[PDB]
Amino acid sequence: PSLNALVTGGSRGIGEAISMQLAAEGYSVTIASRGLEQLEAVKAKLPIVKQGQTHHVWQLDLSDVEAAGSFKGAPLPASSYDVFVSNAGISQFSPIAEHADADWQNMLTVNLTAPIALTKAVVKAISDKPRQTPAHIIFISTGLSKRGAPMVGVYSASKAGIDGFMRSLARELGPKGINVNCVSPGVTRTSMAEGIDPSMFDLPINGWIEVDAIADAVTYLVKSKNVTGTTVSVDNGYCA
Amino acid sequence: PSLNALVTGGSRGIGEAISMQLAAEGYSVTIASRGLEQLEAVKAKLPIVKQGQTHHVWQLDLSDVEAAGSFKGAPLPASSYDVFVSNAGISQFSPIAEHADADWQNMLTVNLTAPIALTKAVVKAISDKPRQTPAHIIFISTGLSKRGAPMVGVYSASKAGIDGFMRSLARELGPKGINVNCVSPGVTRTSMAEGIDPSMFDLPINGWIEVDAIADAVTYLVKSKNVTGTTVSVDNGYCA
Amino acid sequence: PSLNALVTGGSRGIGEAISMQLAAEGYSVTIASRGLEQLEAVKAKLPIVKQGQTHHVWQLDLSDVEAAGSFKGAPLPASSYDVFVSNAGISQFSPIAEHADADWQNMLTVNLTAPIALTKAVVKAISDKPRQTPAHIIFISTGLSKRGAPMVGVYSASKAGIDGFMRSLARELGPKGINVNCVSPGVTRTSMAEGIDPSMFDLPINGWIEVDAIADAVTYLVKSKNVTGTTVSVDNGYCA
Amino acid sequence: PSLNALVTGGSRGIGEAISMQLAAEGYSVTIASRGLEQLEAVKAKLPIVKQGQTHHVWQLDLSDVEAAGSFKGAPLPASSYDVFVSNAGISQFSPIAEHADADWQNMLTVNLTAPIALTKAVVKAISDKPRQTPAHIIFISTGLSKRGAPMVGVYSASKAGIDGFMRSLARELGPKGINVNCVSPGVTRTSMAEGIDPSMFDLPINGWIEVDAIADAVTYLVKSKNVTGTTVSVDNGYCA
Repeated sequence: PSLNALVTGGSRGIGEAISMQLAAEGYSVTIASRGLEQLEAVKAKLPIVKQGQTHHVWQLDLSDVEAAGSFKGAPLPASSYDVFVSNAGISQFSPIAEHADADWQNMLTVNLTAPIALTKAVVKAISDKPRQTPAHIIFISTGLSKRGAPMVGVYSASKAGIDGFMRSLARELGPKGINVNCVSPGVTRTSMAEGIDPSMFDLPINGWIEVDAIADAVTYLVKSKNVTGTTVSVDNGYCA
Repeated sequence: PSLNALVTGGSRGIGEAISMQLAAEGYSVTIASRGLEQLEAVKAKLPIVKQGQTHHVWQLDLSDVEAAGSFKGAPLPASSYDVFVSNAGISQFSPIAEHADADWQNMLTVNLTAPIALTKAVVKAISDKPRQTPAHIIFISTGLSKRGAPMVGVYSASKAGIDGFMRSLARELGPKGINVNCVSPGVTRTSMAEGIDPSMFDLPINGWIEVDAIADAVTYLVKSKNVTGTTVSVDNGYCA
Repeated sequence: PSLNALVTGGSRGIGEAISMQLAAEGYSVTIASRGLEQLEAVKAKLPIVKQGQTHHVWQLDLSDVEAAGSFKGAPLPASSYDVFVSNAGISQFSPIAEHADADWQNMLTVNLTAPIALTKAVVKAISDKPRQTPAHIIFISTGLSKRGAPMVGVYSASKAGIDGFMRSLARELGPKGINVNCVSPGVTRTSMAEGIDPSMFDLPINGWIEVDAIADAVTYLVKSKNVTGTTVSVDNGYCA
Repeated sequence: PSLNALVTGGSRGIGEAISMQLAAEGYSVTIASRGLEQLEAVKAKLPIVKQGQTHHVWQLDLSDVEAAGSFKGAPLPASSYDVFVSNAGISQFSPIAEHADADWQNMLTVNLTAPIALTKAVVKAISDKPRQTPAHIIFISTGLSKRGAPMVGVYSASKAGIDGFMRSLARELGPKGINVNCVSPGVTRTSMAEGIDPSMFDLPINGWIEVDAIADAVTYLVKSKNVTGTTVSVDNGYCA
């Protein structure tokens, strides 16, 4: 009964929270990102609550679309996964006129192109497997994909892309028993919010969101059966 | 520690399941609707898990806006509530041209005007009360408020109105420590599904939604603190 | 060949501008609102650009749902109309807790209930008339129906309800040759914006919108035949 | 006084229609795409209505991001443009599990990465230029960016990405006198719709949309000054 979950960006931040909660719920968590020693440290702290439950690391750089799509170096085959949380990502703030090409192109690759490739691999491997209860693909998006802001043009594009991907995959994959959703965080207390503050946004709830709140939404989704094609916004009201 | 939750339409269907789950979580639930025999029956089954937790019935016809706004006959004052779930509603299916005025006007009053008056009362009563964590106002909407369909003009209008109200209230009330959201069901196995069935719709997930799936989303929201101004859709991909 | 258009709130503001543009385009315009002498003054100024074109006035108080729904006092029967622009409206700013019941209830009736009744009457009268090109039903909404703000709960709910109504009517009436849309103004230089200012909002385009710009969107829609179920937002980027 | 307009994909289909309309309105039109002889044929057919109006061709493959971002081979400097319509695009229908990588990657690049690069070049060149009325950037998106469908995962992602870009840029660039919007076509009678049919979709208006209808929305937007951050949907109801 321990099912496998793949969580990109599980070495820190929201992805580590997500991985922690899924482990406490009995999932066997594969965490994937670049920083191998950090992934090892997280893996060693993920709880073990069920017989058979095993956690894994995958050193994967999402700049490398071919590696992502081919499950290069992955500890388990793509066919093993019942849950895929696409959480890794990069944010860059710049006027579009001054945004260095190597940077925004890299961000688009990590945030959109590599997730497409990973999703394709997982879907190919699991579409026709029999299941009692739905598999789950969950993308971590951002309030910025739905409400525009200055200086985040390509970032917003990348995540809006994910949202459109999600909607269409939900329609495609519902009849195969795969449910597909986004969780959309607001300003969360992670390294990604170094140099920004919740007060620069027009927020109904004026403060920081903890990583726990984002993982709570993921856990809600993974436990659900009738939710697909949607976003769950955990954003202190930003998109209101 | 037992907080008070008001659930309109708590005597059957989705409202019964929401009441059962809030009660399991420790809330003292007041259920409000017309049918006194059925309200007493549900009250008797609501879980008691915390010392001091007690449930209540309120015989209330939401076509009487003045009774609703003044908490006429209520067991507790509006000031007592930390959760209000506005669930009661009527649905009518008709070409607009043939929709009897008395019918659509009563549906608009139950589904939108009465919830505005209830919400006013609660907000006036609780806005300045000190709270450690936010109070919750949660409206039960429908997929039809976001994606149009034939023969549901006024039903859609009433629930889209609720949505609009929700988003403005979330902006207004966030600084007062009240979070406001909608949960949007799809075609769920209730008395309202005399008339319609999941096959009439093009659904990513075929089949009926059970009432507890809708209540799961309400439960998730009540336990959250960083979610406001949103819809949680539990619709089998209807709005995807 | 002068087609007939009905514009509620034609006596000043947006509705006057809409009436002026449709008259310059050759429509025979019926302007409806409470101020009969004001309506007569506007009708006397509406351009006459071809033979057969005639304008008309309707003294109509949208607080009276039955008068609206029966076309009481209308100069032409509902069957005469090819274009219906639902423009008249009231806005009220208040904290929900302090919003006087007679005021918000009247605003809900003028902005939502009366328009449903007018729309029913028109649809009943023209649904089965043969048409070479589509008839148009166009509601004037507001950016606040899509992006929440404080102090506008019931105003927002009324206009969001119009949006929901529009989307369902577009689905119901497209196969009958009636296209149904909204135009959504932002802060426009009318009597409604006395005491507010474009600067209170967080606008990409920081200044006033002239009533001409709203009318231009209505003109575009009335000449269109493949646009239905949509909002055309003319809001200086409010909803961006 | 002929303003310049850049139209990608101006050799056929919607882009040809847009170029024709802008040319009849007095714009000097640069049409850009791969097929040079086809471009020259269209340029020869573009109306000349005004002294000073000149049309131009640019051979540009949007699979080459560096070419696009550098204006390689362009007839005029990026600083010459008052209107940029990003219309070129590719659609591909496939189950995601079977969607060839070279195909979906090239689609993403032509639909999203290369328009980002072009936009960057235009914005850098014109941001600080003095203007009496706004410049316009217009992206051609699709109903599929907003309402999911099976077999169009990456296509939808690419266009939803453009929508997210658009909303961010509208916020960024509004204060610079640049308005930014999308036009969203439905099933339109072009080479992209060979194989697909309006009857495969659940349409309020069951028929083909002509290219003229899409161009009419573009024309409306180019003549507007208070519209930014929005989509104009010309989709026969698809998104309703």
